[PDB]
Amino acid sequence: DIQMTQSPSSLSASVGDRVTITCRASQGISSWLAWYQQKPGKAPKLLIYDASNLETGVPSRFSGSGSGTDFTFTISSLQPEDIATYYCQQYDNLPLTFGGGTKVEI
Amino acid sequence: NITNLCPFDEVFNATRFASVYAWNRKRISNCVADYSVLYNLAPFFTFKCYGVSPTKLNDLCFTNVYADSFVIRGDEVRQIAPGQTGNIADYNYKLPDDFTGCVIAWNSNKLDSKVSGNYNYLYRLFRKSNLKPFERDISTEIYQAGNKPCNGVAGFNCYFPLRSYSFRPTYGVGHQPYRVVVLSFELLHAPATVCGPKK
Amino acid sequence: QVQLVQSGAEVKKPGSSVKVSCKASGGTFSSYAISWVRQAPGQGLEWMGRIIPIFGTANYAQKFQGRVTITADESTSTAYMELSSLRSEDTAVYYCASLASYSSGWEDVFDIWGQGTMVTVS
Repeated sequence: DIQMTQSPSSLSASVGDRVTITCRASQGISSWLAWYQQKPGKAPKLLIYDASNLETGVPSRFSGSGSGTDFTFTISSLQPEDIATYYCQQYDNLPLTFGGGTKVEI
Repeated sequence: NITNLCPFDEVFNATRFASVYAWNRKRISNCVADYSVLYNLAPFFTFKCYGVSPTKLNDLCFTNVYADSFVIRGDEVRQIAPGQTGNIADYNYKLPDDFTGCVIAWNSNKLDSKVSGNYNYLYRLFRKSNLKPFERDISTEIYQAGNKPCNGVAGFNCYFPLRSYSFRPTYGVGHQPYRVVVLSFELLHAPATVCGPKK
Repeated sequence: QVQLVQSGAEVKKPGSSVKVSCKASGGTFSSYAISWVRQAPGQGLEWMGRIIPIFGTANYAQKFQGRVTITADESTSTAYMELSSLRSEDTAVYYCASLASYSSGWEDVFDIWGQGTMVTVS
């Protein structure tokens, strides 16, 4: 089944520091990727539902783009509320596969 | 006397396309409409016009332009035309008899199909009466039979009105998803908001 | 608005089965599709299967094919999923989520997530 490699596994950055997370699909996907935010001990939150589409109510602070195999999700600035673990989800085909996840630390 | 190009890029190249059920409608005004970029490219397999011709599009002026988009099966592209009949024409999307515009449809199996999936797109199968031209219906009430009232899907005629194509790669060309864009035009005198890239 | 409420946590010995549910609230049941996501302790999320009660169609991942069954009940709007032949590595937090795909032009991305149920083998 289609498998996604998400790197870096963990990234540490300070307040106001830009964050970049890379998600790579083993097979080309036509922009059918989504990003989630999961606070500790809480259900994941859908931040970005398409390659670059932000969901209603999600701050513009977050952003994402990409196509084919390589995709990137970025945070323009690290607020304290942004410290969380982010996963990239591929839904081009039925067997939905989540990325390895990226733990963010202050 | 305008200089900004029309937003055709965000209509044809958009990753997301609405269902034939509750189809999208985008208004285009106050822009330069250069149609060469559309039919010159490979992916647009089919392109037909009514009341005008593809080559004459770049030489005309339009008072109002609407861009309707949706996804249908390959065999159902025939139903997208004036005076046609069928599920899509009768209950989902009907064109007027005097329709002035063009219909652009092309195969999107690579994008809109999944192995045993593709429930993104739905169409209406039951309705009391046929839609009026450019009519839209977002309701999903149960289709009660009449001999007894209904609160949910039940037997005989108590059917759930909507259904999904469920596109998969295993389907043939006829049943594969086709990405469709319909352009509607008005050809009255001044004021005119849309014109071609003429001098 | 749409809200998903899951049942209580479960603890079992190996070889048993689980019968967790998530009740849909608000709106109408004719507009929700449910998917179940597994998350082992400290590991990433894993998609199990999808259920669309209105069309009566369900799908499962290759690992859980023949082992997980997902059902629904319109009368009570409870989405049901069962896992058979429990073994220690089945321990994980299970989330009930609503798909966006079953709508006009949306996709499988999960919009609303349930509170999740703690399932452990011990």
